[PDB]
Amino acid sequence: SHMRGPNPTAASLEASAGPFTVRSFTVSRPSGYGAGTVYYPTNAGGTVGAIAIVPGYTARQSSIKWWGPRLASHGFVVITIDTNSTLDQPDSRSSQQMAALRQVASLNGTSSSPIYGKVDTARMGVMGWSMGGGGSLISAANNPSLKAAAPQAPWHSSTNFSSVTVPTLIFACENDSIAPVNSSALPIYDSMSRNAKQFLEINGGSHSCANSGNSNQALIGKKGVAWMKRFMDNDTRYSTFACENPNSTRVSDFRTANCSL
Repeated sequence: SHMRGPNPTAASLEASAGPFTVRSFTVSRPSGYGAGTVYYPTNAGGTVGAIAIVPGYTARQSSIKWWGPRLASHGFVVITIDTNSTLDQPDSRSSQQMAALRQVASLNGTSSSPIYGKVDTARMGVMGWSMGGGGSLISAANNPSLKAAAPQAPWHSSTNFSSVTVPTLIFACENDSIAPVNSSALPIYDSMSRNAKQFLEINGGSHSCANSGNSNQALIGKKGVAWMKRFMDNDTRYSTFACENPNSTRVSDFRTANCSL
């Protein structure tokens, strides 16, 4: 286990900001992806894990940026990327997501970089929106040593992610008409039999229901932070919040499996 920070509460995880000061920078020379912004804790008190976040088709860091400080303020290094092309497909997005985790591990060794020695490069996670969510699930299938995945409103050309052993939380948006839940997020969820998994559907949500500026940053943030802390840090203080079925009119559907209390 890698327990950092105080015992969480629902209200503290629903807050905009965790207990650590977040600083960030723009990656000078991106290696294998378009552009990156690294968010990191100054305060942590030990090495933190790293999470790479990828947007959807046509989209940029703006769509996913709110996760940077939301996670980093709880004890993570977060890299948000722009892809080489805004029109990159999920497999390319997965390659670039893993290239961003690689460059974070490089900057962990770069005496100049503000994140030298801050990363347990053995503790990494993947997130992303739509085709960047499908790319997160491809990253998890290809790299089972990843500790967690938390894609939002995912889309891929195949819904069969049966090889995934990585603890996977899928944020779904009930009224998604871009990647509908019944043909995308739910079949993807249903395919995984080998892992801790969870499915959280946002009541009334459009395809952007987990993007920067959304009307559920309390609940969605609580669940992303809790899932990453539980599985990236093996922090069982977070089992209650990671496995909980939220009592919320904001949630239209909840499913979970292999999520031990």
